[PDB]
Amino acid sequence: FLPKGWEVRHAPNGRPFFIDHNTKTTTWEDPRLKI
Amino acid sequence: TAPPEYMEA
Repeated sequence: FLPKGWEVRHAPNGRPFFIDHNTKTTTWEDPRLKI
Repeated sequence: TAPPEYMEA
């Protein structure tokens, strides 16, 4: 469950980083917390 | 840590 447009990709960081393709942006914190 | 530069099309 994540903001419309954002992709969840699991990196070797043991971390899923959030990535929006329509605005070209990446986040470690869920973009719902930072809009 | 370490943010990735974004460009995914």
